[PDB]
Formats: sequence, structure tokens, C-alpha cells
Amino acid sequence: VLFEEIRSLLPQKYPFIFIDRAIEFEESKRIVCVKNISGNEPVFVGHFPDFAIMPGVLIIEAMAQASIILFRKSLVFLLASVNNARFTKPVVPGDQLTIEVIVEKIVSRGAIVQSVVKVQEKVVAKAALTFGIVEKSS
Amino acid sequence: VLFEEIRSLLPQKYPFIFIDRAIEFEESKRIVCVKNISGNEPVFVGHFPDFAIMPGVLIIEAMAQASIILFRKSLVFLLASVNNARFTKPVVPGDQLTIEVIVEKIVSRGAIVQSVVKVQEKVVAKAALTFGIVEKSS
Amino acid sequence: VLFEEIRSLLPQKYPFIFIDRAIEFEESKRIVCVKNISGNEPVFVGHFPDFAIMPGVLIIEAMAQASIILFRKSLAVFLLASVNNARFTKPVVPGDQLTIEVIVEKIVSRGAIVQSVVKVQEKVVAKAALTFGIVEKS
Amino acid sequence: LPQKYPFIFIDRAIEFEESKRIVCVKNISGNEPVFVGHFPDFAIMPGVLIIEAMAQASIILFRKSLAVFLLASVNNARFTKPVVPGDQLTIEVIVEKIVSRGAIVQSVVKVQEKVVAKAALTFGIVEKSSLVLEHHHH
Amino acid sequence: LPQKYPFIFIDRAIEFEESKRIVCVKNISGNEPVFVGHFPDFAIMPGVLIIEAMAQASIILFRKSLAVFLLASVNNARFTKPVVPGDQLTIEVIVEKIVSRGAIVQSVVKVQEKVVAKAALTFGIVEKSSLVLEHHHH
Amino acid sequence: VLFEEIRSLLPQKYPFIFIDRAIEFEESKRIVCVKNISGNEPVFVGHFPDFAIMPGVLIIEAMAQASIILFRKSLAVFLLASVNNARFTKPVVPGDQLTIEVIVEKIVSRGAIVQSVVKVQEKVVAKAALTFGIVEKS
Repeated sequence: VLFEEIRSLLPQKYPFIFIDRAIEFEESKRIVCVKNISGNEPVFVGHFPDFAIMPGVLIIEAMAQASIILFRKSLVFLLASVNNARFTKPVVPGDQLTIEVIVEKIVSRGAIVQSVVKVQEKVVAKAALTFGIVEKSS
Repeated sequence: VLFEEIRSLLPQKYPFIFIDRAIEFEESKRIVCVKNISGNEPVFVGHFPDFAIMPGVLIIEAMAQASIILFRKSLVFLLASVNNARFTKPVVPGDQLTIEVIVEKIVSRGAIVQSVVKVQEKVVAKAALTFGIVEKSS
Repeated sequence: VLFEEIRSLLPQKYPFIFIDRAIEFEESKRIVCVKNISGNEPVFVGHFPDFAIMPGVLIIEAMAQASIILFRKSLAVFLLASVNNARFTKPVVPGDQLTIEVIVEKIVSRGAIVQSVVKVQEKVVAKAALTFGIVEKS
Repeated sequence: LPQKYPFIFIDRAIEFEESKRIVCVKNISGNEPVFVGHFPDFAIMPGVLIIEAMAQASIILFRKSLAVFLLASVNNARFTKPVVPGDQLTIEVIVEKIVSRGAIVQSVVKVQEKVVAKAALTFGIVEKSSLVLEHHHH
Repeated sequence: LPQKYPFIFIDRAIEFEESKRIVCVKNISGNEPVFVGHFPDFAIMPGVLIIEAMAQASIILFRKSLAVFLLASVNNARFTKPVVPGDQLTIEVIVEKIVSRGAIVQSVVKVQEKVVAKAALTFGIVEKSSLVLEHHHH
Repeated sequence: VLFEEIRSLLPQKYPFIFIDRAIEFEESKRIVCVKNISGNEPVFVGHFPDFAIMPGVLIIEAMAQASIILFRKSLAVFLLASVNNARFTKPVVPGDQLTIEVIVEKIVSRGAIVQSVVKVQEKVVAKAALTFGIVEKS
């Protein structure tokens, strides 16, 4: 799944896109996606001026956007719960995020997912995410 | 504590500043800070084009930056653990985030904190955050 | 009037939105709008890098956009044609709220005239008398 | 100039006369940040930003001779014509008085021959006493 | 132009000759995004972006007469002189052949009289067969 | 060579950084660098909004910045003076890695000449012959 199938699948547009390509896809349980970390991205100007590192909260969003792509390839998604999120290794410009998402429930008008992010072949982040589904509440 | 005492206290610079002012401060246990949500911020262009809402991961960063200000008014801080993070109400341009941070441990080369964010006087987010302290590991 | 109406009513989009919501509005006589000043806005990296002040000219645009909301919720690119008695007193910085008051004095003569006073919590910081012009499709 | 991008509005000063007169040229183009949202329908230079080109042409004089000069009074400002990418401003500022900790000037902005705007500006002279002043206001 | 900001490099086409020649003007200023980092020491228009002004002046011809024309060959390109804010490019493009699904042109860029750059460009003509082509490459 | 050396060695800072790291480097003969193409980069919102392609000219700059790393780890604003035999074949999109190979042919004659070939996974997508110039402090 190339980047521009991803664009209309994601409601997010720049500056808040964190998915570049999807390698694997199991229709409603599993997906893996790729995020290229390049020094030319906007967040690296201020985080940090001295040392460029991907913020941990943006890795969670990279987990969440990979979940939304799975969900909307599977027949507004707001992240509502973050549990057991662990951040292990610094993420540097030049790395590729291999973002893994496993589905745990799609039954509570929302979704519990459990995600694992890896650089070349070693884990750098994990989290258990839960979303909520709303559309123009008013 | 006005915005430009905050600037040198925070290692983050735009586009990744989420603290505008600190109202209260207890030297090493408690702080409250303010974040103004304005539609002219860069994240609202792509999140979302149809409906402007503050992402949940950026509220966690607003919690984390309020913790760093407490820590560096108290004699590189990387967020390493997110636990029990709950997101309750949508955050809209025009709202003020009253970010609360309570300190739980500063004893593990890092810090466990437990944060509560509120709009006018009602809770919209909470989280238990844990950081790690590194400086030019090489 | 919340921000999603503000954004559909204003012809200005980012990076030139200076109204976040309206709190009191009465049908072609008087309106009051709120602008949150945030340190994460795009103008503050340049004005100034040394000391972040809301530019005075952009307070005038905030006065202008507030009455465009008033002009247009009242039965087109409204462009500024004249400014008289523009007085600015106190620097407004990130962390402040601008309560923008606009009072109509004369409406369309192919252009409208308004008196506007901007305040921080209740101390006056800017006031001006604005006249706009209504437009072609040249 | 004390400012940088995104809020720099001068490129060249063609004629400099020690203490009372300059002519400056800021020149308009499509890649400036303001035209992305003002307007998406079609690009016009905002009238308030034309006032900056006047104020910045002023402040270049007052410290190329004889250094944050905040905008204090804008009287008799008329915006006769729209400014469009491809055009080139030709800002002339005549100093009228250096009365006290401020200065009154008369500015006229010109495109190739026609006159598109004029204003009468008055500023205020401080650098860093200004901080504690801004501290005392809060 | 198929592009928008931050990658628009034309403002006015002064002379248009149906199928073989234009002269265009992109004009340089300090508020363009490229000069924030090229260079922080002092601002020079990158030579590769001057090639865009040539290529965009070309592509305006080929569809103002007779619509994504990707850059395929850049031969004999010389950058004699630096381009600085305040300057104004004057891009001339002579069409030499519309051979097949592409076009060979000779461009010369001029500041007030002197010549700052020239190049010989060749493009490729597709719109949307280009997607599945890009799909087949992956 | 990781990114923090890349950023101190390159004179180009954002938004004009096009090298993320170097993987093999040998002292004034040959260098190989890596560029991650991400959909969250600033150029892709404008080139194109319809279809995100890495501009060909910025691949040349990536060739140029890679050899500036090579020129400067080998005992100043290196500016592009000539481009010959620039051939571009395949569109490179977000999700791809650019493996930038540069080979020195002649070093400082007040300028250097290099042959550069850029690749995606191993298929060649861009190649050029670059000559730069070393500079004044005009």
C-alpha cells in the first residue's frame, strides 16, 4: 500500500502525517506500516535544536494512524486511552519505523489495539491504545 | 511565571512548544501551567481539515513539558512510559488547558508523575508519566 | 459561535486566522470575540526571536476579522480601507486572551465603519476605528 | 531588522538620508507564508502587513542613525489599492519628530507609479526595561 | 501551475508566444521559506530552485498552448552569479521540440541586465497513467 | 556518519536539509549517503497537492549536499556552478530511501567536480555530474 492510498485513508494531513507506506495487511486483525524519519521534518527544528530525536508522543500517533488505516480498510477516530506505553531507544533521523498493530476488540464503539514499533529489527516502542468513534456530535 | 521564563526552561522550541504560562508552583512536588489553544497553531491545518481538535498525544506532551519545567525549576528529559492515560472531552481552539502535575518519584534517574488536564474547571485528560534522564550518551 | 463557524465564516485561513470563538453577538450592532495568544503560533518565531510580542498590526487584523464575523452573520473578501485613532498601549504576550469588542457605526456604503476595543483581562491594550471595502471579482 | 521570517517585510533600502527619510522596497511573491490563507481564493497582501513594511522601513532609519520600537499610534492610514504577487512596494518614510522615547513619521507606499497606501505612525523606544514593564502588567 | 507553495516559483509572465517562447518573472524576497536554512549565515537562492523557475516557466507554455511534466534531463546548466533577496529573475524559455511525450527547451535566467543562469531542459508528458507506472515500479 | 554530524557539517539547515546519514565514506574519493523520503516533509504539500513526488531539482541538491559532506570531512558555502548529464527516470515518492552515491573526479580548482548516482533499493532513478564553486565573503 503506497503513500497515496494512505492519504485518503488517513483523515490527518500534514503537518501531522506519520505513515508513509503499508507493507502487510490482514483485513481486520493485523497491519504493519512504515514511517521514514528524515531530518527535514518540521518537528526536528524545535525537538531538539541541539539533538534531533523523534518525540515519544508522535510515535504513539504513528501507532494510532497505523490503526486507523487498518480500521478503514476494514469496513473521526479519537485516541482515548494509552496504556503500558514503553519507549526504549531514541529514534533518530535516518531510521525507519516498522509499526505493528494487533487488534484486540472492535466491539465497544472504539477499538483496543496493542502496537509494537521497531527500528531495523529491534523494538523501540510499544503501547496498548483504545479509541472512540464519533462523527459530528454537535 | 510568564511565557519567556518558560522558553529557556523548556528545551523544546516551536513547532513543539505546548506551555504558555505557569500559574502555581511548589518547588519540587506540584505545578500548574496554562496552554492556550488557538486556531492559528500549525497542527490544526491537518488535524483535522474538517474539524479542528487538539490531538491527544500533544496533550500528553503538554503534560510532559509542564513536568520538565517543574524538574528544572527544582535543581534532555525523554518521556519513556505512559500509563493509565485517559482522554475525556474534545479540546477545541478557544480553550485553555489548565495542566496539573504531581510528582511521585525523582529517585530512579527519571521521574514518575501523574498529571491532570482541565478545561474551564472540568477534567479532559489524565496520565501517569515516567521519564528518563540522558545527556549525550554517544 | 465556536471555531468551526468562525473558520467557515472568515475568508482568512491559516496562517492568518486571528479569531478563535465569539461569546456574545447581536445582529449588526456589536460583537465580542476571543483570541488565544499561544507561544506555538507561527508569527512568534520571527516577532521576535529575542522576545515574543504579538505584533500590533495583527491586533488590527484581529479587530478586522471579528467584525467580518459580525458583518457576515448579518445577511466576498472584506478588505481594510482605512484605520484611524489606532492606539496600542501594552505588549500582549503568549498566555494572554484578547477579548475583541467591535461596535458598528455605519454599515455597507460599499463599505462599513466600526469602532473596536481590544482588552486583556479587563485592561485596555488596543483600540481603533476601522473602515472596510466590499469587493469586485477583478 | 529586529524581526525575522515569517515577519520580515523589507529587502532593500534604495535611498537613505541620515535622520529623516528613507525609501525601502519589499517585493511581493507567491511563496510567502501569508498568501496560503489570505486568501485561498486569490492572494492579496493584507493591509496590516503593509503597515509593517512602513514600520520596518521606519525602524531601519532610527537605528541606522543614532532597538525594539513598538507600534503605538496609526492615524490617517488609507489603503487605496490591492497589492498582488508580482508587485513591488516602494516604502517612503519621512521622520517628523523624535520627541521622547518614540517617534512620529509619515509613510507613503507606492507601486510602480500609483500610490497604494499611506499612514502616519508613532512608536515607542525601549529594549529591556520593557521586560519588567511587561512583568509589572501581569 | 501544478505546484503551490512552498514550491511555486513564478509570479508573472510578461511575454507569451503561443508555442515556443515566454518570458516569466519570479521575484525573490526574504520571507520565502527556503532562506531560513539556505543559508542562516546569509540568503542565496539555491541553484536547483532556479532550475524550477525555468521548468515552471516551461510548463506554463506547454499547457497555455495545446499536465504534470516531470523533469527528465538537465544538460548544459551553468549558474554564473548568486541570486539574493531584492533581486528579480527574468526567465526566458525557448521551446525546441515537442518530440514525444516530452519536450526539449533552452532557458536563460536574467537579473536586471546580467545573466545569472541558463539550462537546457527536457520533460515528460503524462498525468495519471503515471500513477500505475509508479505503482508498477513498487 | 549520523545526522548530528550531518547537520554540523552541512551549511544547509531546514527547510533545506536533504541528507539524513552517511553509511560509507572514504576520504576524498567516494561517499554514500541516505535520504529518507517522508510524506510529512514541507515540499510535498505543494509538489504536488494532487500527487506527492520528490522534485527532481531537490534530488540534485541531495547529490550536492552529499558531496559537501565529502568535501568537508576532507580538510564556506559550497554553491552549485554547473550541472551536466542530469538524467532522471523514475518518480520517487514518500516511503522510498535514496542511497546517494558521489564519486570525486577533480577537487578544488576553486571548485570541485563529482559524478553522482542516486538509487532506490537498487534501481537507478537519478544521475548527474556536478561542479561547485568555493566562495568569497562578499
